[PDB]
Amino acid sequence: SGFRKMAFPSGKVEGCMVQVTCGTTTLNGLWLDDVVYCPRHVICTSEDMLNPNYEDLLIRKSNHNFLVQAGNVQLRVIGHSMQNCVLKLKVDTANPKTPKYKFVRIQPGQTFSVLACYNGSPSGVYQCAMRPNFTIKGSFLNGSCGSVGFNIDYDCVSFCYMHHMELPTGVHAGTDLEGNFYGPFVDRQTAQAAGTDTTITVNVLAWLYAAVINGDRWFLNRFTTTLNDFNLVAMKYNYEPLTQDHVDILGPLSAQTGIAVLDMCASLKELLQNGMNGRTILGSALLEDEFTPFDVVRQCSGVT
Amino acid sequence: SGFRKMAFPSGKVEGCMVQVTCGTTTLNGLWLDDVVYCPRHVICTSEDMLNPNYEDLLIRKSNHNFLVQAGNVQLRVIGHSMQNCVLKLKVDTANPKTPKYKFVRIQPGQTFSVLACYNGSPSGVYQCAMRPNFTIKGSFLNGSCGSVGFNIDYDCVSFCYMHHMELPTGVHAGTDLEGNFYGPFVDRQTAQAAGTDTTITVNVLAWLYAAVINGDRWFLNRFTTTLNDFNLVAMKYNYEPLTQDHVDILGPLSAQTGIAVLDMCASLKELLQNGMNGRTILGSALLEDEFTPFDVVRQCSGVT
Ligand SMILES: O=C(Cc1cccc(Cl)c1)Nc1nncc2ccccc12
Ligand SMILES: O=C(Cc1cccc(Cl)c1)Nc1nncc2ccccc12
Repeated sequence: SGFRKMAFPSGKVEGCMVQVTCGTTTLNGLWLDDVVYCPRHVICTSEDMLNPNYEDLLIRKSNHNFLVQAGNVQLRVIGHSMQNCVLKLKVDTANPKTPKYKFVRIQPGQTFSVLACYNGSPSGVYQCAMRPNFTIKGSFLNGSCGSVGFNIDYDCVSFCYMHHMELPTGVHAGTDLEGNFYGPFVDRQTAQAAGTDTTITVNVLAWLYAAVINGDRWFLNRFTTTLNDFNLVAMKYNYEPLTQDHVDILGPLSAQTGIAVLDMCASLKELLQNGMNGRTILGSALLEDEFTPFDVVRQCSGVT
Repeated sequence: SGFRKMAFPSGKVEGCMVQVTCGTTTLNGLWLDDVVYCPRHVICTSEDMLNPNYEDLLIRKSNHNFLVQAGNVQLRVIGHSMQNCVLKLKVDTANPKTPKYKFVRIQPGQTFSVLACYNGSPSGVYQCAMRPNFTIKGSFLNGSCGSVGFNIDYDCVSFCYMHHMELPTGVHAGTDLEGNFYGPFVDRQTAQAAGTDTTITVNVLAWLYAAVINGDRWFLNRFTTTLNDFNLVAMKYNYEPLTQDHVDILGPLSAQTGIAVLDMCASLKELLQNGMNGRTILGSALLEDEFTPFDVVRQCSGVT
C-alpha cells in the first residue's frame, strides 16, 4: 500500500554518465558502447547561441577539442559526427558499464525517469512525463544539459530523452537519442513559447484506479457516462480526448477494481465539475496525470 | 528551474541489495562488507507473527537456514546474530560493490530516498520523510521488507531506514540499521495505531522559499508575524511548532531570496487561514512538507 511518484532505479544509467567539454562549455554526455552522445550546443559560445549555424561551427572543431571524462579518467575521442541536434563522439574504449539498451522516441503522455547530472556526475532522479505540448516539467539547472530520460524493462534501458534547454517559462525541451527535438523546439536562444499544457486524461484515470486500489474511494459515485459525453467535459477542462484505445489500455485496472472504465470517467467528470471540496486523493489536492496505466500496474504489482 | 520530488541516484545502494530466504519467507537484505542486514521477522511463519519470541524462534535456525543470494549467486553464511529487530548474517565474501557508508538514525522531519526492492531486485526509487508520528508514507508491497532508506553526501551513503511493516492504515514502519524501530512500533501482527501526522513546518517554509526561487510568488504578502503568534496558528492547523533552531536552518534560503523568515511565516499563516483559493504552488494544490531546507538548497544548487 501507498502510492508514490516512483522513478526507475538509476544505477544502470549512472554508469553511462560522462562529462563533455568543448571550449569553455561543459555539459553531460551519455556513454554507450564506444560512443558518447551529447547536445550539439556544447560547441557554442554564449555569443553564438542567438543564431548558430551548427554545421559551420562544427568545421572549426576537431576530435581533440572534445574533452570527455568518465569519473576522473579521460577518454580518447577518435571520431565525431552530428546527428540532428546531438553529437556522437566515438571514443577508443567501450563503456564497460554499458547496460542492454534501446533508443526510443516516446509519445505525449508517456512517463520516464530523469537522472539530473552536472559535470558528468549524478545529482538526483525524478519522474516526469512528456507533456501534450512536448515540453517536460523537469528540475534542471545550468550544466544539466545532456542529462537523460529513460524507462527500464527488466535489464534493458530504453533512453527516450536528452535535455537541451529551458524555455523562458521554466519548462524544459530536449530530444530523443537520435537528436530530434520533441515538439517544435530548436536549439537556439530565441522566442519559443509552449502550447497548451493539456491534462493527460488516461493517466488521471489510471491514478484514480491506483487510488481505489490503495483505499481512497470517496470520489466514486453512482454515475456513468459515454466517451462522447465525457469528452465534452474533457474539452471544457483542457483535458485530452479519451479514445477507445485509452479505454482498452485501462482494461487491466478496470478488471482489478471491478470499476468499468466509463464509470471511472463519470467519477472524473464529477471531480472536474465540482472540484475536490478540500479533500485529497493519494495525498494530492489535484488530479495527477504523470502516472500511466502501465506505471500504476507496475507500482501496484512490484515489477523488478 | 523547476522543482521536483527528487531522490538520490540509487546505484550505490542497488549494488548492496540481496535476497534473504529463511524457511518459506523471502525478503530483502542489505550487503555491506561481509555482513547482510535484514528484518528479523524473516525467521517467522505467518502462524507466529501474532506473538513471536524472536530469541526462541532463532534457536531453531542455523547459518545454513539463511539463504542469501546476490543476483544469481549464492552467498555462504558463516555467522548470524540478532541486533534489536535486525539480523546480521556474516557471509564469507565482502560485497565488492560496498560504497563508503554510515548508519544514521534520523529525526522526524528528515527526508530520505527509498529503493523499493522485491526478491533482492530493485523496483523503484522515491523520496519520503520520517513523519512526526514516526511512520513513513512509502509505497511497499509484500516482499518489500528489508528495502532501505538513505541519503548520500558525495560518495558516502548514510543508511537511515530498513522497512519492516505496514500498519492497517497503509502507512509504514521500520527501523534504523541498528534494528531500533522508529517510534513505538513492534515487529508483531497486533494493534498499532499511528499518532497525529503533524505537518513539518520548517519543510513547508523551505518549499515556499523553493517556490519563490522558482518564480511562484503569488502567496507573498505584506505581512510579518512573530514565532509565538505563528505558533498559535501552527497549533490550530496541526503543524509542528517553529523554533529558533528552525529559523536558523532557514537562514541560507532567507538570504538567497531576501525574504525574512518571519515574513515567510506570515505568508504561510495566511495560506493556512485562507487556503489556496484554487491556486497552485510548484504544481501542488497543498502545502508540501517533504523537502527539508537542505533539500531545497541542494536541488536549487545542483550538488552531485
Ligand atoms: O537552456 C540552457 C542553455 C541553452 C540555451 C538556449 C538554447 C539551448 Cl539548446 C541551450 N540550459 C539549461 N537547461 N536547463 C535548465 C537551465 C537552467 C538555468 C540555466 C540554463 C539551463
Ligand atoms: O507488513 C508486512 C509483514 C509484517 C507483518 C506484521 C509485522 C511485521 Cl514486522 C511484518 N509486510 C509488508 N510490508 N509493507 C507493505 C506490505 C504490503 C502488503 C503486504 C505486506 C506488506
